[PDB]
Amino acid sequence: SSRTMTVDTGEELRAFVEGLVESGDYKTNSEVIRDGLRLLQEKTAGSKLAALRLE
Amino acid sequence: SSRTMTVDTGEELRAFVEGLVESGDYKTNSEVIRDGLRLLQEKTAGSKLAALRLE
Amino acid sequence: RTMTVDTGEELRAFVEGLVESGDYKTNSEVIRDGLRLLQEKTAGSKLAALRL
Amino acid sequence: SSRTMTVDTGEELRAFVEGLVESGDYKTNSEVIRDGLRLLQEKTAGSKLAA
Amino acid sequence: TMTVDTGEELRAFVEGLVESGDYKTNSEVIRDGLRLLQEKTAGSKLAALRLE
Amino acid sequence: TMTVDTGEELRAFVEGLVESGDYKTNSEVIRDGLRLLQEKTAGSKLAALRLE
Amino acid sequence: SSRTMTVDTGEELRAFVEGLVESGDYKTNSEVIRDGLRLLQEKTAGSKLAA
Amino acid sequence: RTMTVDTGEELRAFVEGLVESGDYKTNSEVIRDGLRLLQEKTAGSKLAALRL
Amino acid sequence: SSRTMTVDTGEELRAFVEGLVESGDYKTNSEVIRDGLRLLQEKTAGSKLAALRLE
Amino acid sequence: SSRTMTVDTGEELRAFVEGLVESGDYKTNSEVIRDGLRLLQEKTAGSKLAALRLE
Amino acid sequence: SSRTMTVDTGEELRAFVEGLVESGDYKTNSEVIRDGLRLLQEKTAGSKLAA
Amino acid sequence: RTMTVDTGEELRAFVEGLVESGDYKTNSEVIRDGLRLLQEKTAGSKLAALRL
Amino acid sequence: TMTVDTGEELRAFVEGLVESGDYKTNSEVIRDGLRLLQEKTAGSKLAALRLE
Amino acid sequence: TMTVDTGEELRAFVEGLVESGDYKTNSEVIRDGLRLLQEKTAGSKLAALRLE
Amino acid sequence: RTMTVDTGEELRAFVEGLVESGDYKTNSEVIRDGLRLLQEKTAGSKLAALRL
Amino acid sequence: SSRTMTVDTGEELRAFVEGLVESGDYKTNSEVIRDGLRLLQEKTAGSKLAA
Repeated sequence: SSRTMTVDTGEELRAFVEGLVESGDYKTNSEVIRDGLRLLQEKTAGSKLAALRLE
Repeated sequence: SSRTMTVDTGEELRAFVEGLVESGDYKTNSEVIRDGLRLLQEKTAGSKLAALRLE
Repeated sequence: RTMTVDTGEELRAFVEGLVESGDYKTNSEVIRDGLRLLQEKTAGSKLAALRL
Repeated sequence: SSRTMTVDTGEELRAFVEGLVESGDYKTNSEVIRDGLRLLQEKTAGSKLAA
Repeated sequence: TMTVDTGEELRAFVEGLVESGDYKTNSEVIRDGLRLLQEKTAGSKLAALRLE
Repeated sequence: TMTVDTGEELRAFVEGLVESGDYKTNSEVIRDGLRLLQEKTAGSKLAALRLE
Repeated sequence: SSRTMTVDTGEELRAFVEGLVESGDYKTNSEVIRDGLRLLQEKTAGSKLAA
Repeated sequence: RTMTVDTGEELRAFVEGLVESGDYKTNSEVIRDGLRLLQEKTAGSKLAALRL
Repeated sequence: SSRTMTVDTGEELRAFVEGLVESGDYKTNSEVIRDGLRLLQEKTAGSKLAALRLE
Repeated sequence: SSRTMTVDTGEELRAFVEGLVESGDYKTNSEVIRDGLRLLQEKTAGSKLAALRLE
Repeated sequence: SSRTMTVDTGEELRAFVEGLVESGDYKTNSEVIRDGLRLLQEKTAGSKLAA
Repeated sequence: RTMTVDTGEELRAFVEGLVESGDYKTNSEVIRDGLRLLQEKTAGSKLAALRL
Repeated sequence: TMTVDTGEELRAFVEGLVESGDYKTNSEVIRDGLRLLQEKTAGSKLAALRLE
Repeated sequence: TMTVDTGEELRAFVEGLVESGDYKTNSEVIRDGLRLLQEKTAGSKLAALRLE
Repeated sequence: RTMTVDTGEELRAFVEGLVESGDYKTNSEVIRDGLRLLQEKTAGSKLAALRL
Repeated sequence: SSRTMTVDTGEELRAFVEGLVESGDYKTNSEVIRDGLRLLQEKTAGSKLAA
């Protein structure tokens, strides 16, 4: 189930991620990245381009 | 400007990310992660909890 | 049945303030309410429909 | 105080949480509860009752 | 018929609703809340998922 | 604390909610309904008219 | 059965109804109650519970 | 206090079916619910704002 | 408070009005006309042209 | 095609109607009443209670 | 100036207008044009360009 | 083809101001634009669907 | 006045609009498109950012 | 290709769009307007009525 | 002025199909349209407002 | 064919792109153009014209 990767987010988006961990809304940097991916995943699923690429 | 990190996304979300690179909508895995973070960033900014934590 | 979770201190403070407001009786009630929101959001999600 | 919490979910809500972990979108049971707590937090913040 | 632990802020909310005069009894307020919850439950995407 | 006349269809609705397991007690269901009603009341334009 | 109904509104709801009649948008107390009943009827018809 | 209104037969049948469903206890409860909807709609209306 | 008028609605809209009285949702033809006027009144009030004509 | 009726609108709604004729948006009182009925007709058609009464 | 206007609608738009009159919802061709002018007036008033 | 209509003075003033703004070339162009709005609104209307 | 390269599919679109009879000339169609673009531009949040 | 009477306010609007630098030529602006009009036309309920 | 970008093959195919449809004249026109969408989305974004 | 493209943006659109890169949300000019192309792609896919 586990799987790591190393990404370049850049400094500003890294600071965004650390701020979210600092707030305690998320436990780890990975959790923040996963929440962002889940959000992008929900947007991809319901996108008209996914509905188009299906038919 | 550049800044890397290593995250655990897990297998299923990693497969989601690779599918987006495979589609050619994105060039790299980092680009996908950055797009997800930008999306989470826009949601955080306009969230009523950011407006509340401000005042 | 019971689940042991790491909420962190800040989210615990959020949970406890919901309890002291009186709108919830217990910490577990607040969590069940949060899980009901997520269950409804998950079920109605476009990704829910796509996976089926 | 504690960063750890033991919650009476009942078997059905527990089965819901374990399913999201099985689906691989969440890594741990804890991550699922935090996601639902974040939803509730945003809702209570933007509630007209909070205003 | 039914006895429920509301806590006293929720009791105050209900009594305030009766004091406004939009409601006649405490029981009317609880029925209204449950009708609200019943409508939300029925229209839930998760109730659509379970009994489409 | 509070005793309310729900009628028995409303009782069945509540018990069905407890039977689903999204809720632990009948009291939790009524609290949830009242939180729903409390949020709607507070956000009412009429509550904005009375206490803008 | 009856086309007539006697309703316990309480003084505040009664004051609301008499105000709409005073405002001239409604002619009678009855017209106000029918307007509110029409609202409830449309809501219950289009309720997901009605589906 | 009590008001005597002409609802007509069909709207009475609507009121009574709401009562037999059990979601409401009395005919007067159904009417108060209808008047609460209209009060909220009136208060939030653009014509409400214009008149003040 | 009372005030009558005689209007030409035409046949089709008259049939619409009578159908609404027949349904019992309304007691009289006047009630139907008044409900229609209240609806047109609420639309006029919140119309951007009423907001414009004000300033 | 033509068809008259005499309605009691009351004073306040009559003043509303005359104001709309005075503005020149409508030529006659009948036109105002007809516009109100068309509006109520469109609302009735798409109402869930018309969809329910159909099935 | 004039309360009367002669408009080049073309046959298709004219057929649209005569149809609304045939349907009985409008009494005259003029009433139809005023209804469309009222729509345009509301749109131009509430246009962000008008702000 | 041509239609002779009674617009009244005020609506004529509205039509003519649209022409002097330059967004429309002729009085008839403004009217055709108004009729296009009404045609689209009519076609999409719930009463359009009901009649068919 | 103005000469523009539309390409011939866009020319066909315009001529089709004139053929429907909702429009009288090709120029009317282009004016309508530019009014559409003018309204969108004015209401743009970016036009609000530049000239709030 | 196509020559159109825009009037000079509409010409100014187009040239202003080219002056902003979001657009390169006057022709690009007109194409953009026609794409806007083409999308609105296609999605029209009246285009759904004619070619559902 | 000119910018050299890595679009990848698939997005190029998307750009070129937009050009062959005739709705756009050049590959650069398609890109400017994409950048106008992003500029408008950026300017209106809640994060735009927060940063100022 | 080419994965590379040279685009006439003009200085203003170029300044817009370089600004998003300066803001650190995007790493490269290319990433910005792909983001805008993704927006256009979703819009054209879900266009009623595409249906």
